[PDB]
Amino acid sequence: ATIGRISTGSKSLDKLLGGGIETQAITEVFGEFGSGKTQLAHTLAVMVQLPPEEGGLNGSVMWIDTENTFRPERIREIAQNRGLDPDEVLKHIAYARAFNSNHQMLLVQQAEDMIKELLNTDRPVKLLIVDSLTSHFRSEYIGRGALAERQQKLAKHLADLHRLANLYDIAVFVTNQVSATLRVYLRKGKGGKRIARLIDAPHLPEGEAVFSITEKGIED
Ligand SMILES: COC(=O)c1cccc2[nH]ccc12
Repeated sequence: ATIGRISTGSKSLDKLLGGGIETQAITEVFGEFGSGKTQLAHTLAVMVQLPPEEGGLNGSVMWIDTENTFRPERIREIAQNRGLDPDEVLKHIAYARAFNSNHQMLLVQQAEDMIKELLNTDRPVKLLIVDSLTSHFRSEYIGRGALAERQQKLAKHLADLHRLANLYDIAVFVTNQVSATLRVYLRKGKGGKRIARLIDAPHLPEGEAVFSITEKGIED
């Protein structure tokens, strides 16, 4: 299938990304606390439900939350401020809490079932979020005796995510803190604006996009 793109809500950021985040890809967004990465996640979970003409893929969402950062009320706000029905938008985000790194890996594996179920329906899964990719791995695998296993488990986890993205035409979006992924680094700009910098993309120029966080989520 042709690569689809989901608008981030920001024209500036979309331009930097070549149109939006891609299906058949893992977009990995880095940032310190308050960077906007989770706000971007919340915005994408609404945007993807729109028709292509409005920046979406008429899709549903699966959301794996490792540190209790998903806010249903924020989804409702973004949905309503963008003219959608907040209750409908929430119903199409399948939520899972991951309690530890093993569980997180299992949740990605088990996600394939729902993906298959929805595949040839009116609302196929088009966005799979892991927020965040590494919090559990960082907590559980301490020091150098644990590095080898941490990297191997993380590598397998990313491989599983890649397979789902490619096989089922899904945009995978993961957050992190400092191929195989498209890496975007968020930082604070001036006057409460945020800045995204794209780094090491094989076929997109490096660059920056300035964006705002509003009642609509992310926008210029
Ligand atoms: C209701 O949401 C789920 O069941 C779910 C969401 C994200 C990943 C998942 N993996 C298995 C179930 C599941």
